[PDB]
Amino acid sequence: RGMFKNLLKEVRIYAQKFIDRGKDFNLELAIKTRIISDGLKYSLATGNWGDQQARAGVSQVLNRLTFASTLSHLRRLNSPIGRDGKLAKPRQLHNTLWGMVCPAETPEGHAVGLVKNLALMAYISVGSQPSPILEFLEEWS
Amino acid sequence: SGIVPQLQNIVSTVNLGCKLDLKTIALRARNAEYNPKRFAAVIMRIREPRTTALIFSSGKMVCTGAKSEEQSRLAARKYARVVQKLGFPAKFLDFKIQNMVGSCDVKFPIRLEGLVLTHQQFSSYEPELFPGLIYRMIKPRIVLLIFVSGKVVLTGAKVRAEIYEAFENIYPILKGFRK
Amino acid sequence: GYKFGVLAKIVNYMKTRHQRGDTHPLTLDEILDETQHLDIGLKQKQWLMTEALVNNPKIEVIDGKYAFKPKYNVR
Amino acid sequence: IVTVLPVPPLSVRPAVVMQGSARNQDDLTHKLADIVKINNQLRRNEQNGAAAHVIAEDVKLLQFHVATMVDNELPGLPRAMQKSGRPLKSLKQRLKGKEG
Amino acid sequence: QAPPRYLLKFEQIYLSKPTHWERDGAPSPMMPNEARLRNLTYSAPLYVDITKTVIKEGEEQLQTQHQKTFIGKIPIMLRSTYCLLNGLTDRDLCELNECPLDPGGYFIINGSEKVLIAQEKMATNTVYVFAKKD
Amino acid sequence: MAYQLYRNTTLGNSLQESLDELIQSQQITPQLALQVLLQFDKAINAALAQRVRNRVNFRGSLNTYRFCDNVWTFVLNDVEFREVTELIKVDKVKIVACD
Amino acid sequence: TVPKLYRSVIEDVINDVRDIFLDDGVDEQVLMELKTLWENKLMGQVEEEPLNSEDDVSDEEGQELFDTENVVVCQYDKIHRSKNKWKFHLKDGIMNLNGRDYIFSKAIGDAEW
Amino acid sequence: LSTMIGKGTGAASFDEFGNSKYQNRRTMSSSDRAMMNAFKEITTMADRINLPRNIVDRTNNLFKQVYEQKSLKGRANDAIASACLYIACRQEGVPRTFKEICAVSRISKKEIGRCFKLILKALETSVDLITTGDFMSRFCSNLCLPKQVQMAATHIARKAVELDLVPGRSPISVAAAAIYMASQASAEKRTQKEIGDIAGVADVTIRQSYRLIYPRAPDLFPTDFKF
Amino acid sequence: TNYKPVANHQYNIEYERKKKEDGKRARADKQHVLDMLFSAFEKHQYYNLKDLVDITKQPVVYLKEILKEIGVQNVKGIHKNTWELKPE
Repeated sequence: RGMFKNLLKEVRIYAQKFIDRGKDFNLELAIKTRIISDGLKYSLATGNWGDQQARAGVSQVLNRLTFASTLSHLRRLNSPIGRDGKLAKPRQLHNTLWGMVCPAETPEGHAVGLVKNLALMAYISVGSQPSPILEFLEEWS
Repeated sequence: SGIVPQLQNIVSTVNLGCKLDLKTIALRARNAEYNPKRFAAVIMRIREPRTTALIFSSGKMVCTGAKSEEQSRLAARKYARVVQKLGFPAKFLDFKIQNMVGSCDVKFPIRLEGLVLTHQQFSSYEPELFPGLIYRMIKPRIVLLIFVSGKVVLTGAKVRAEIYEAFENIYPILKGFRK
Repeated sequence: GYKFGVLAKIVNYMKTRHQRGDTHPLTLDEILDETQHLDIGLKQKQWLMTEALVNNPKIEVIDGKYAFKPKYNVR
Repeated sequence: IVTVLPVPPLSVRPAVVMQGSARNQDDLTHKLADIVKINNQLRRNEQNGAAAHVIAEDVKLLQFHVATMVDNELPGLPRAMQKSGRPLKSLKQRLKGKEG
Repeated sequence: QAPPRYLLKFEQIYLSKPTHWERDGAPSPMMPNEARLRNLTYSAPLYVDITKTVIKEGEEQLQTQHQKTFIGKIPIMLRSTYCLLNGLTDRDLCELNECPLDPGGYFIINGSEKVLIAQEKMATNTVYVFAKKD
Repeated sequence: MAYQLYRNTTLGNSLQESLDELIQSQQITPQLALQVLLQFDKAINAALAQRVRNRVNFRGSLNTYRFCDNVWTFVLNDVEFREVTELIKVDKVKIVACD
Repeated sequence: TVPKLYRSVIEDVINDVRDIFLDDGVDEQVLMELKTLWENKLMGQVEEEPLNSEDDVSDEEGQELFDTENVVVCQYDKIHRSKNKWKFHLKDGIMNLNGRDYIFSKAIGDAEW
Repeated sequence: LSTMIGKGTGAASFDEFGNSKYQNRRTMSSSDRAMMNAFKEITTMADRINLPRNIVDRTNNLFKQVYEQKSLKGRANDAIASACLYIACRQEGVPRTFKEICAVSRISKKEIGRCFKLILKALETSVDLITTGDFMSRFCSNLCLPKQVQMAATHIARKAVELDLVPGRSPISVAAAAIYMASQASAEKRTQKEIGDIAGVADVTIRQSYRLIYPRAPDLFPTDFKF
Repeated sequence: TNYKPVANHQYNIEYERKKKEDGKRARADKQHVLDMLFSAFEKHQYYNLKDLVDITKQPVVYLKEILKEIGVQNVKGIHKNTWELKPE
């Protein structure tokens, strides 16, 4: 979304620069293919989640050491609570993590309780438009 | 060689030595065409030499289309007579030939790819720009247009002997690449 | 436009007339003859008489007529 | 109050390697190049004679650059940074703290 | 704006299988193992139809349906439906020099196997009441 | 203050002679005659531009050609006007054109 | 056909000059009188300075002076050069061929020099 | 050697009208600005036809040599840019046609031709003459044709070049003619319009090459093709 | 069918075609351009140089040379230093 906004801003500047002089413009050269192809690459490569103060360490090199390591790295979560902060409450195992997240799986050290990975039976809901439920409820009383 | 090139046009610039009114010439000359929105000069043709020339307000004549140097000289003299017949004190000063074009046929096809392979420092051949090879040697100031059909065009010369010597210095080179 | 365009065509004409050596002053109508301004307005006439030809430092009032000022200029 | 700025030697701010032909310099060297550029611009503009507001904004800019050469972590002014992030390592960032 | 008025409107988004373009410019399907060994980026080119409507203040609204234009590449997550390894048998996976027991779900960028860890935040659009004890 | 091309025709000559006859009787001022010529030129230009929807062809040989301030002054000898309804033979024509 | 176009031209003329006649105070009647008259009239030289050594390098200059022959009044859109000929593209124009008034909207022609 | 002044964190740097009073002056000479804009144009031009970055870096090398040669100031930097792109595509043995560069550039074919002529005259380098076999792989692959069609078309093109049926014909025309040869002999078939779309040569030029290459057809084909 | 090899862009060939018949601005005589500039001055007091070039339809350097004699630059801090068509 942010990068498509950037692309639209860029093609707007190009179209203005060749419309103030008073002629038509070719659409093929107008769209900079550099933007989308490079920024997603940059963000997945570096792990910095923005156009370079944003979130860091979102993307990691996959842990090909054993098959269990690969699975546990792919099914991992991550809390944004500042890992160096000398807190106590958010790191504790909470009652609602029953079958949601493994109670045993936790890294050692400064990230104890901030990093955790899914249990065997935990499907994260991917999303749905609420329009059918809304019109369904509108049909009823 | 047995073949000499034949000229088609000779560009000669001469100075009348006096300022002229282009609008007055356009209103009074017999074969006048002057459009300020297209170009800064007035064009003039005549048919018996079959030659074209153009005039700037600076007083300078550029003539092209002649078949010989004497032909260009007579054409420039006739154009000077025409422009002085309109009431302007035109003279005939510092006459000089600046370019000549000749054309010839060698009557055999040429492998141009080999010619640019052995003369890459002098030749440039790109089919997508122009189908004929451009050749640019050093001690002549001349560019040659060698084509697959055998037609060879000489352009850039100052004198006629330049045309001959630039022909017979490339003819033995061109002989080795006969199809 | 109107009332503000003819004054330039008066002043450049009288300047060029002075450049020809015509030091003698000229009346309003005499200047209006060759400046193709015969249809000029009466309010423009009185505006030229009372403000436009006295405020400039190049116009001299000689015996009721109007002329150049070569004395103020350097010659 | 400082009126002459002591440039450190090449030992304090040396040039690093990369693949080789880069010869990247220290952040102090880059900021001191900026300092010399702004100081030369001010010194020529003193008798070239721009407006008073031009001299005021330029001496304020040189104030900011000398300050961020000395102290960078201070509140208020924006941090002086290289191209593409990486806020440059001033003298506070070289003396104080764990890796100082 | 300039008077003539140009309006660009975007439309249906096409995505193709991941391709690689070599020095001569030959588009070919790119293996995931080919992406790992050559340090390539597994990505697919993305296409959009754009309608360009013209206005010249003389009722000549004749838009051009400018067809599928190339705007970038999205890095493809392996073994998703929009990947080359989607719905492949074990024999075809072994013929492609890719492990049939490989779980997938990870991108290839510069040949490095990059994975996104699920971040987590407080839920949007829902009201909380907290008691700040200070 | 217009194109002023149709004045040197038979129609323009007839109108100019008629205006001369009115001027010699002191019926109208010459300024009115010039205004009438101007309006006639505009009217004939508009009528030719609008109401004419036919095509003609011609062939010939050129001897002298001329251009001065967007005005052509061609001459043509041995001219054959060819049209789908009639063919006309004429020894010499002079062509004038402006824009 | 051509006389009907002439009557249309006369109608446009008498329609277009009413505002001028009311503007300058000229009475209407003169217009009608004008139309009546308008309907009645038709129906080794080493010293190169002298150039007098050559003569008879010109044709007759009276062709433009006479204007007795057919004069074609027209307008041009594009005229193009082809090393031999002039390509013609003409919009609406008029002729006077042997007294008869001809008319056209488009014309394609060529000429040789 | 420079530094960028970023956005202020604290509000103490803001003036009464905002504007933060401290921003990057970004002078960096004129010539460096021109080189930076040119490199941006080269990257966004070469990404459109998906060139590898080695050709981009070679293009930048040629552009820097030309810009420091100081002979082509009278022409638009974009013309020198696309000319250097053509030179770098030529020098890697993977040449593109002029029309392919013109498609991804704002510049006419005349200007790029003249600029290429002035680059070869000025920088004093020699480039290899194009052969038909360089374009064959790109044309077949972009037309989505299999390997046997590729080999047959390349053999047809090289045989037509060496046997001399086509004096002075452009290699692009006979290359697309070999494409049409290999296309109109198998299950898959390609129309003249598609060939002109992928090659840039006009359909008349394809018919000219067709009608001139059509005699002696089995000799141009390879040993086996499965007719 | 993306980035199809084309000898000249459609916008480019239309613009280059349109620069043939509109023509370059011919250098005119001084009296006509003076009449044009004072007639334009009658409409409005101030003008921008690019607007004067468009209305008068004359070469920039020539129009600048003519108006240097009679017009004069006055500084305006609101947008830029512009010209005055008034002789005084």
